[PDB]
Amino acid sequence: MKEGIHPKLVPARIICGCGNVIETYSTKPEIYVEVCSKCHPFYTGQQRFVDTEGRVERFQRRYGDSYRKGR
Amino acid sequence: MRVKMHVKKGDTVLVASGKYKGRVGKVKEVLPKKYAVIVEGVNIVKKAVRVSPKYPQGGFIEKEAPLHASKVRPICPACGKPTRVRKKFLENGKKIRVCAKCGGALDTEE
Amino acid sequence: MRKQLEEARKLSPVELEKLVREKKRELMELRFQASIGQLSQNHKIRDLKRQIARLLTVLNEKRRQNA
Amino acid sequence: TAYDVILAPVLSEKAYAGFAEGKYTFWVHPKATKTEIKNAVETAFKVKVVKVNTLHVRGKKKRLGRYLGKRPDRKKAIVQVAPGQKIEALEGLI
RNA sequence: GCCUCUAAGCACAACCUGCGGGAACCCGUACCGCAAACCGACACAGGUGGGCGGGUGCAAGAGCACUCAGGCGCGCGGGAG
RNA sequence: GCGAAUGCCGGCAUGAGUAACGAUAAAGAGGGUGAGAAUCCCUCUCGCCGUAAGCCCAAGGGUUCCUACGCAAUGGUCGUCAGCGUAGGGUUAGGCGGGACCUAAGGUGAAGCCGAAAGGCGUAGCCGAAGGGCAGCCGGUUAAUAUUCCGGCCCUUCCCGC
RNA sequence: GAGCUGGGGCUAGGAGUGAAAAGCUAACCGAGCCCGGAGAUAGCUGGUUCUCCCCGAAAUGACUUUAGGGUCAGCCUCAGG
RNA sequence: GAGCCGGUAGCGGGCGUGGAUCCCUGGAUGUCCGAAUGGGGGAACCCGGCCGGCGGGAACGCCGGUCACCGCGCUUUUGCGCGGGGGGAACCUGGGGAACUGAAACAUCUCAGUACCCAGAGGAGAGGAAAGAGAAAUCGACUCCCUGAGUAGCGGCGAGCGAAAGGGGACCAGCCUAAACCGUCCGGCUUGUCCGGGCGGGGUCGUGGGGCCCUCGGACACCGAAUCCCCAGCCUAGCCGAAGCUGUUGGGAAGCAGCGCCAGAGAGGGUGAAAGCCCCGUAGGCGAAAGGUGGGGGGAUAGGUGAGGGUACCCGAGUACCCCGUGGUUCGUGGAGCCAUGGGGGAAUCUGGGCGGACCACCGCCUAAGGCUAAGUACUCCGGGUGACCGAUAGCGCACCAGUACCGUGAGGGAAAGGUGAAAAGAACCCCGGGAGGGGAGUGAAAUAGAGCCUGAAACCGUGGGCUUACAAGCAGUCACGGCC
Repeated sequence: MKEGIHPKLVPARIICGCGNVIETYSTKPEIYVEVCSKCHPFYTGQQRFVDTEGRVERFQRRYGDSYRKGR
Repeated sequence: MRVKMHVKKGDTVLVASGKYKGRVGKVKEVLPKKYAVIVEGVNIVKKAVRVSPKYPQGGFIEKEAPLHASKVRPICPACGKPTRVRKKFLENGKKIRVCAKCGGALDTEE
Repeated sequence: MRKQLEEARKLSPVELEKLVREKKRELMELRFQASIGQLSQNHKIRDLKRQIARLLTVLNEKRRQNA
Repeated sequence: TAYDVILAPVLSEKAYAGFAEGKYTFWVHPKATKTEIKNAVETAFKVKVVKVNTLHVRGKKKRLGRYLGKRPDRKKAIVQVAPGQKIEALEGLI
């Protein structure tokens, strides 16, 4: 793998699709989307000490950088 | 009739067979007991060469099979060997004994 | 030739070394023989080989334990 | 290991005449560097190894009852004398 | 390969050059090989890369006809017809 | 516990001793060897190639090539002939070629970018060509192979010295 | 010449290429080939074995994306009554 | 225990009761390829750098020790010293993850989270000490079996798919870490008092840890290999070891006859035809070792567990919780909760906080957003034993020089052939012949048992004998009759 997260994975699956509502408002399902998909976050950087990077993942990011920021 | 024999180049008789008259257990194989008695063969009216004499015909025909052999005999013919009781230091001495007895004893006779 | 076993035990570095060497030459010779004596030869082959072999097993053993 | 021993005389007819004239042919460990060859030759027969050529030949074609085979491999190479010495026994005998 | 400077050693034993002396291993070749040995399940008249393709004759020339060397006479025969 | 499934496996007949022997480039004679030779060997007539059925290099084949025997099998028959069977023996090069050197397309791949994993992509360096480059040729000798063996002639690079 | 051609490589079978008819893609690729889901499905046909003894069918009803198939009904066979 | 140079005789040669062949355990180099790793490379082959050596020294050439790559920890210094990786019939975990066919169509649905590609751990992994269950006031880790219902239920509610607590059974340890509180510390930034990094006390188990006061307290608990010592269990070799001879037809004999024998061992095979005493080192019992595996039983090694109330609180993980997109769950979309995450929001210290009745008011339940292995079910490469399991076209295709022949470009495909005889005694020599092969002679119990040579039947082809046949149209046959023999 070359695309996980850094602070804890997110490179992951997903099965999706749909139908149509009405439901408890006049009707039953409406179903027919056996489809599959992806699902992910972002990337950014700062500095060890006068040279660096970041990489990571969104949120866990903000936390993190704050953290190793503490040092 | 395995990695474990009966009588060896020792001597004895034949029960059911053609001779009974016991004798020279010339030699015996480790698996098929295959052993020679110097009693009961043929001539093979052999070759046409000089391999067998310039006028070729196998000589002593005797390779004895059956195990009905009447194995060993002390002052007691038709028998079956025992084992030992040692009595001595490092005393295998799996002599041949029961009724009369015969040990082979590396002296006077095989 | 447990005897051989004996002198065996006996020699050590240099000795065993050059000794087994020479010997091996000897057998070599036999090799050239592959065409003359023959009959009685058989043995020189099987055994001589064996003996030399031993020679080896030996240096192995001794300088083995050595280092 | 490390035991110079490496050959089988060239008991080959043709080759005989060469032996006769001043060089001799043999078979040896399928690998003897040509230099390995001058060395074996020299230290071995107390000769003066002058030039050695190398040829190989496998044994293709030997039927065996129900199944068949070919043969292993025979290594041939030749080395000349220098004056006309050594290989005495070999040569004189035949 | 010729030059062409760093390192840098050289420059005291580096490179160009004469002579003498010493060396220089591995695998490969045989025969088939425009083909009964290579490709078509076969001694299958199919295909397959470059090398002159002898001579005489024809305006010309690897087409033509007889042929030079060299190579064949195609692998079942005879018989009327 | 079985005709029967154009069934399954293995025998076996049937055409049928007609079809067919692989090219319309032809043979014929004489002697010879042999157990037997239209069908092997020598030799004398004659046809077909010849720019090819001729020489050669390389590819691919890989035994076989030769010498001695041998044929029951195999050749679309024959056959004492062979590439057949059996045994032995047969090919070697500082200067032929290939590598001990060079890169192409192109493959690999320290690093780099990359994926849910297995990968994708890829500089550098490398591997990769009868393409680059590199020191001989002719005459002789074996059943056999050679600018490799012999010899005559012209070299080649690296090593120690000087 | 948009030529012909040897050797070296790069693209491939829902994708390759494709001077494009659906062309070719290890000899008959309109969607490669071996193995695998697999013994798919197979109201369609083939076939569906010892002897003897009783009886003896229907080859129509009804609705069915069914209509040379079925579910319930009529005719049959064996057991109780 | 006295023969052996495998399967191979044969040649031509040998070593051994001063334990030879050989059965197991440790050995010893251990050609070259192969994850390959010193370099390259169409594997099983050609390159080279360092130190050692031998050669006519050096340039040539070998034996030699040598010289990837990765992450990992240490001396980050120049880094020296650990680990991986590569496989494996089937079982294992996760990672991704499909049409058929059914629903007599077919799109939700279905085969299924199956087939299948991958990574990876093992000898078994997996799960595994309750933000659990369940509703009575109980249960009490996890895994595997039977029962639980095929009901509760899941849905073009259609084809279908289909629970869980409990109950019964087996198998029964429960332990740990940051939890900043504290101290000490080493580094700090900067100075004072935060954070970072050590060792601790706490190092939570069913919730308390700790800091303050006092009541404390001075010998049993052993590891999920804690660990070590032996009965080590097997591995492969052991050993004994029950009782008959005579006769007899017989190529035979163990049969058929006479008596005589054994049995905590009338399981079997084997010896020229059907033997409890002829063969088997078996069921009868006993056998054992200086090597390679521990549940035992035991010890010792025992890291580390093991109090009482008071008091202002600091104290197990950044994310629960909430919205939308989705997975799992017996739910297919839903009045649909719990756990699981992808997005945006984004906190509480045990008056905390999720979990039972969507959701509200209640009682109850548990204490999560770190970590540890046992043991009871799986599997079958391999060893052993058994079979109203098979006979060489069934059996693994495969009973023995078949995963090989052979077809295919590679992938891949993938046969046939077992049984001469009691034992070789298996064919001297003579006779036709180029041979083959055929006639004799000897084998012999048979050879119409003769080298594919057991038993060897059907098809079809042959040689001989009876009847039969040329004015005749019939699948067949067949009822009668006469002529043949």
